[PDB]
Amino acid sequence: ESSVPCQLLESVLQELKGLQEFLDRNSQFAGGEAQLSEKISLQAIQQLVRKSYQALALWKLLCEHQFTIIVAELQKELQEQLKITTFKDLVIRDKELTGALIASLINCYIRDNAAVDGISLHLQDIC
Amino acid sequence: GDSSLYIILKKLLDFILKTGGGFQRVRTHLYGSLLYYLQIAQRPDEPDTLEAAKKTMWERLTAPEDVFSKLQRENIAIIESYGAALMEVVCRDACDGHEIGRMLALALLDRIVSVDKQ
Amino acid sequence: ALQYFYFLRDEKDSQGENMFLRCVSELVIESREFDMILGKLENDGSRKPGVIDKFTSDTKPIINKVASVAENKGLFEEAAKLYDLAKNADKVLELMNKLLSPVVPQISAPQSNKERLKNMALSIAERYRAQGISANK
Repeated sequence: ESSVPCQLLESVLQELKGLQEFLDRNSQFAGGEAQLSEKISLQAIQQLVRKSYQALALWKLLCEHQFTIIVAELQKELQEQLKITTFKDLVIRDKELTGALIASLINCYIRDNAAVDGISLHLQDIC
Repeated sequence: GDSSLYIILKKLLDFILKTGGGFQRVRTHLYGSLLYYLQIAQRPDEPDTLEAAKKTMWERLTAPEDVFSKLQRENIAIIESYGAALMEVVCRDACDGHEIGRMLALALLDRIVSVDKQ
Repeated sequence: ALQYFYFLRDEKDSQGENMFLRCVSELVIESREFDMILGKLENDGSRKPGVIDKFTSDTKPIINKVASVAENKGLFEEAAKLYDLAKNADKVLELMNKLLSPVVPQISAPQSNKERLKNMALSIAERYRAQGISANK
């Protein structure tokens, strides 16, 4: 099971969402040599905030249902690597495993309705 | 609440029954005000709303709302009295004069009509 | 009706195409068979396609048109339904808050535990809030 509870996941997701929107809105000011360095750093941070948003979003998804059963069945040799994965690891992603897992979430029945559409969108967009 | 409106509704009925007003023009105004009042009271709701209210009354399990039904009942009582008198006046009037005022009085008759249908 | 209107495209060319579109638009409006025609319920998983969607395309603009009209009439529920398809999440909740807000104030004896505006309220919250919620805090 996930280390953190659903309520907590929602909390973090909501908070980061607010930040994400904030930065997205006033991104023009921050981005666009000391000045350039500032630009790069801010760009990096904003990308980071969005990335965390994405990871949390996936977890929000997983919380909905039947995550545990798939996890047990799925995990193989790679499993040791998976279990010692930190949140930051997701923050600065380990793309291939998640893609496989997500595919299983969709292939199997677990994702319901709107959720499923979202992952397929996700795989398409960043996968 | 269109309680304040209620008083005007009463005045209107009074004038009509009296049939004072040389002008049908005046009575057309009375008819128009009455029409809006009747329409206003029952915002478009249909039998479903009435059934829900009855169930809630069901019986006062706790505190019910039966506000719109109560309002309709008060309107209908007022109207009844004044009613016989005024029905006579409204129909005769009808015909003539005012092919004009007519548009107003027939509409008033129809609204009234639902309520007090029965 | 949709199946028949669709034939109109069989005459390939503009004009006819618009005629088809207008006809469908006209069908949706005044028939008000939104669920059937436009779609329904997310459970995440976007829309479950309506018959027209199977045919596809201009569907978002029709929805806005229908939804605004719903607003004129005050056909709330239809508006909420339409906005969900529109995917104007913030708008949905706001209309929604209004609907639930009144009906709350009033007099008592109601609220069976299974269906209506309250129930509607429960649906949306469970539904949207967990997922990447776009609405205002």
